[PDB]
Amino acid sequence: SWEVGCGAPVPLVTCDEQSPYRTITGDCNNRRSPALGAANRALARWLPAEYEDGLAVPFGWTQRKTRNGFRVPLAREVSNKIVGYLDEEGVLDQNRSLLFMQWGQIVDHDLDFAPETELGSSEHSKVQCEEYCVQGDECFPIMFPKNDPKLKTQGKCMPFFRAGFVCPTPPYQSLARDQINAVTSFLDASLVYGSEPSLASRLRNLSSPLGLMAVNQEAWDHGLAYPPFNNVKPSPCEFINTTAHVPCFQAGDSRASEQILLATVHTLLLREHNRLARELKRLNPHWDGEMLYQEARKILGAFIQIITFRDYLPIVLGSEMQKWIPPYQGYNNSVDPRISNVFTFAFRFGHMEVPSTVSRLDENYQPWGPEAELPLHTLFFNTWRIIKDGGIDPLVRGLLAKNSKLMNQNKMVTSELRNKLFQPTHKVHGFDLAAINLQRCRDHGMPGYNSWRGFCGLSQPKTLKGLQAVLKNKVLAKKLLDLYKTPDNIDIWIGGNAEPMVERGRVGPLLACLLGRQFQQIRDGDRFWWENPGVFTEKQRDSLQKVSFSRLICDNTHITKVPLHAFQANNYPHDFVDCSAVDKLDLSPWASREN
Ligand code: HEM
Ligand SMILES: *[C@@H]1O[C@H](CO)[C@@H](O[C@@H]2O[C@H](CO)[C@@H](O)[C@H](O)[C@H]2NC(C)=O)[C@H](O)[C@H]1NC(C)=O
Ligand SMILES: *[C@@H]1O[C@H](CO)[C@@H](O[C@@H]2O[C@H](CO)[C@@H](O)[C@H](O)[C@H]2NC(C)=O)[C@H](O)[C@H]1NC(C)=O
Ligand SMILES: *[C@@H]1O[C@H](CO)[C@@H](O)[C@H](O)[C@H]1NC(C)=O
Ligand SMILES: *[C@@H]1O[C@H](CO)[C@@H](O)[C@H](O)[C@H]1NC(C)=O
Ligand SMILES: NC(=O)c1cnccn1
Ligand SMILES: NC(=O)c1cnccn1
Ligand SMILES: [Ca+2]
Ligand SMILES: [Zn+2]
Repeated sequence: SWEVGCGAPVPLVTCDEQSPYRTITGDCNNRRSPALGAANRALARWLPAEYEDGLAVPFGWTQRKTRNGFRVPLAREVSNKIVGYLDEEGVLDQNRSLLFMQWGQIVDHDLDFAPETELGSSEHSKVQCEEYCVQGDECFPIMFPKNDPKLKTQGKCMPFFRAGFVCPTPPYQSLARDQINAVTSFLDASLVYGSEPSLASRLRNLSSPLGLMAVNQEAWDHGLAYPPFNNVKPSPCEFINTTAHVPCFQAGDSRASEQILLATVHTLLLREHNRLARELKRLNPHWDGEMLYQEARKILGAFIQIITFRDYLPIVLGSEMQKWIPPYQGYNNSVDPRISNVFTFAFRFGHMEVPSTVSRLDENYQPWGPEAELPLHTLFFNTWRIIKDGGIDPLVRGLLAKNSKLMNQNKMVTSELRNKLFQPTHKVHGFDLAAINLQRCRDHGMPGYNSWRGFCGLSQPKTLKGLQAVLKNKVLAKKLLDLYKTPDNIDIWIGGNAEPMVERGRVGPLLACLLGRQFQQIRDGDRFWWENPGVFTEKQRDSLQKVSFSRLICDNTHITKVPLHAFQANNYPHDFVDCSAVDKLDLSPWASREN
């Protein structure tokens, strides 16, 4: 097949072609095909899309239309029967800090975003979907099954709107609908700087030639910076607290304030850029603002890349790490660096790592105040708890000293997310992320579980007994075929997450393959990979070699006590050292001599 380049893409892109820095949009990374990995293009299709009409209509759209002879089960019913659980006791990951979960969200937000279609500014279908749960066009409501408690308290459905797609916004009819990735596929700190020129500029402080990112002028964190407020209304952060009237933050990625710990991590990264830009000024007084910004940006990008590939991915992929992401061999322009559609669901393994509560901890890493621990749901789009309740330091301590939730075949997604999710423009803490995920899978025309099993060279269970063996769980496999009459129909998100975890990892074989291939690609096909010869000097690379999330915390908060290995489960005071013991980023090799 179909047009090799479908329209509706801004075409005003010229490549500098010698520029030592990334573009904001990701264009110009690949010299032979400059659009590859650029934001606001179609997600890559590793396999042909599968829609009930072969083109755009999701499986589950037409009641009579089956998938492989069987009706697909309601997303909310799969959620109720499989994904939910009551007892939060014993669910915590004994050897992963809460930061392990949080870094996952960060890296996802750097890589992909498929926003809901708009097409209704004065839109009343925004209410026709909300109010009356009537399916049509981009309204694809998540209907409650019979016996669902939400049917008694929340009406007939949860509203759900189909993801935006390429070229025209209005549906096309000859080639399979392609969803948009609104951010750059390259791991390049686009969640900090934006993926659009329009946003990247607003985020910058262009009042002073210091190459700084703009900061909050209203509020301060004991002399430390907050991100600026997004002053546009209606704002969901103001909504969740009428009295507080504290807006969401404004970051390079719009999702930054979805939960307090994500906002917290965005705060750390913004602080890091300004910290870096200041040092780069001392070393190079002659560098103008643009050079400073670009050079600090480039450093942070390297930081994110190294933390992700050196510290994070090995403890996600475990034994599969080396199988899918071998040691680096240089840049390869034949590699497609685009995030695939399926990856955006594969990376949602993180949803089962999120615990039910968030804690604030004082300087002895003990409960900060009388309500130190809070239910996760009271922290969706919550910025006031940061500004009016002790800044980000007590939250960072929690990130270090508390555990991620462990994925559990019996206890998949906490009810803080599965029953009490809050969504913007929507008013209640009554949504289901798991149901959303499944509905979204179908929205995006995902091939089924077995198609992806085949993709990864894995066996394709056809019977209850084959599925029991694959999952090593009789009860779970029974529930899955009871709902999906065949493992061919099992939505990839639940299928992949249902598999037991690989040795030393936190995902199954199917996911490790989908994640592994993707991360291998975003590295190998990134012309500005930090370790690609020429991007940095060798001396610079030696300096970057010693970055640590521990150091990031020390440099950018008033925390003085940190663990060496921030992602493993660390207990205070034993596993914690003084910041003085922690390697620092030696910026001296960035000194640029004139004469
Ligand atoms: C409390 C923490 C989290 C919350 C509240 C949250 C919430 C959400 C919501 C509401 C969506 C949009 C779903 C849709 O409309 O289709 C989403 C998408 C997503 N989530 Fe999370 N999430 C959290 C943590 C994580 C983590 C830890 C990871 C990975 C480690 C992750 C990975 C993803 C990915 C890949 C998407 C799709 C992004 C895209 O559009 O490409 N999330 N999440
Ligand atoms: C943009 O940068 C300028 C210059 O750093 C900021 O203005 C200064 O603000 C500081 C607070 O850090 C005040 O104490 C001074 O009056 C200013 N200092 C100097 C040396 O001029 C300004 O706040 C920044 N604007 C934004 C939106 O971040
Ligand atoms: C919304 O935010 C306000 C403002 O911080 C919260 O009010 C604080 O809560 C307790 C009283 O219950 C006190 O410790 C603070 O001094 C209060 N401040 C003010 C100005 O009242 C309030 O609890 C929040 N409400 C919700 C629903 O989140
Ligand atoms: C805890 O995790 C790290 C890897 O993050 C590993 O080196 C260590 O052996 C783990 N401990 C156990 C008991 O599995
Ligand atoms: C470069 O990428 C192509 C396409 O993915 C791959 O087939 C090839 O083996 C890679 N080159 C090297 C030297 O690994
Ligand atoms: N973690 C996420 O991918 C996410 C968080 N908040 C809104 C949308 N997506
Ligand atoms: N889906 C979300 O939770 C979200 C949060 N903030 C901006 C946009 N989307
Ligand atoms: Ca990116
Ligand atoms: Zn302080």
